[PDB]
Amino acid sequence: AHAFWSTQPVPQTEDETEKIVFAGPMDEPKTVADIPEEPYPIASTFEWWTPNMEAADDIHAIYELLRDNYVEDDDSMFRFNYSEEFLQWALCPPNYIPDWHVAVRRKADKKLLAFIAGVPVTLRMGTPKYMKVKAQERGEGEEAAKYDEPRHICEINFLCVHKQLREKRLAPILIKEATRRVNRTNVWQAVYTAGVLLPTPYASGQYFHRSLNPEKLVEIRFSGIPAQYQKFQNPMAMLKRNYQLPSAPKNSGLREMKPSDVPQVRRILMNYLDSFDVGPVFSDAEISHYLLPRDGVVFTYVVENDKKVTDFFSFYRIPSTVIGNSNYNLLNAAYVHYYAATSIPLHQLILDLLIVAHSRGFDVCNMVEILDNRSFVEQLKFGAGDGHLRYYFYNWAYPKIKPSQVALVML
Ligand SMILES: CCCCCCCCCCCCCC(=O)SCCNC(=O)CCNC(=O)[C@H](O)C(C)(C)COP(=O)(O)OP(=O)(O)OC[C@H]1O[C@@H](n2cnc3c(N)ncnc32)[C@H](O)[C@@H]1OP(=O)(O)O
Repeated sequence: AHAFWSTQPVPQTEDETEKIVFAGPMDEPKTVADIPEEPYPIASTFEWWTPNMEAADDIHAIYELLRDNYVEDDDSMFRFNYSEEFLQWALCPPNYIPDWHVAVRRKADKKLLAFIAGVPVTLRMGTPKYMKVKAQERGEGEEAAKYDEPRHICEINFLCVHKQLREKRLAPILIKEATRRVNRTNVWQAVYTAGVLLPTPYASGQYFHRSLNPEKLVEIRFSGIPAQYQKFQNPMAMLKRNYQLPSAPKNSGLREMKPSDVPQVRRILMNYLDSFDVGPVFSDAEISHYLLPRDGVVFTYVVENDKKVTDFFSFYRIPSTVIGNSNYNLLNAAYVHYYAATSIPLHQLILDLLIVAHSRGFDVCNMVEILDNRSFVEQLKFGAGDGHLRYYFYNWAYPKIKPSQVALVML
């Protein structure tokens, strides 16, 4: 019984979602004129605040809110610690809209208490290929193709309410106010992810994790000793051997991506992403923004053969605070980002990612089974995680799809 989500333009049940066969909007059309001009009222001790993401002190305030109050694991042993440089990167892509970053602060002391972020993305979100096949059989190809044009929508992330203000219905008001500012911009759909189940995902993918420093991961209780290893005299020793990696990449031609690589990377990435049912469309400027190496934030390598870029991979860094371990205070996680392989098997491309990440000091490589990520899980010794990432749209009916038909990486 969802007091807020039952009022919203999202499919309300799995049964409803299972019956959706065409993509399109949920709400009847509205105009900007239909949308309230003023921010929603809130308690007189609080005020709305739009952070200036180009101000180091505002980024620092957001940083500290998220550091202390953002996503924790179920046992409260790890908490995301997105860096300030990461936040400026994720929040300020090309043509970002400052007003879509919505915060609540306390009037008296100006303390930041809650936050939600939206950024523009151009997303292909038309009817899935297989549903189009079936629709053509029924003579409904026109209906199924109606919304194939890429759409300029909002991607929502970083929803966060201070631990002190939880379960006080602040999150719905934040979501409503974000929806209002986005609607006032003449944007009517959003895409978001969450590790929890809400009404109603169009896709869900399990997390997988590739141990790079298994001794640390066991010590901090990220991982355990698999039971099969208890047959050994020194299980940890054999675990370290199992996960051992070469010290250098195996692909001749691998090097860091350069600005001059952007056009070729854009071409091979878009060729790949275009084969998925849901996926972003990136300009040169967005490829540069999201993939050019940034110290401590995003790491991107290309394979060059005969003076042509034929493959690339990227990963980004999010450390987690380790809560209450005597020997470690941080978990250094690399997350598989976008990639594209044309000259080599994908598992060989991602093996070099693991090797590079290990050599740059990362403890674990994480991913969700979107893109073709599932296809190399066994080959490269990823293990299944406890968590799933659910993909949602706001104001968009969408048929259920497998995560392997999703090509949008969420930071
Ligand atoms: C066109 C433009 C549209 C733009 C908007 C598109 C939609 C965007 C939607 C948001 C996309 C976010 C994507 C991310 O960032 S996902 C990550 C979310 N953040 C965290 O998990 C950080 C740690 N947790 C918190 O900060 C709080 O617990 C949050 C803020 C999550 C809830 O605060 P609190 O614990 O103080 O609760 P409340 O009393 O204020 O509110 C209770 C209501 O909140 C619903 N709830 C709980 N968790 C989530 C969740 N993750 N997405 C959506 N709704 C959620 C819940 O079902 C209930 O509604 P209902 O069950 O009564 O109906």
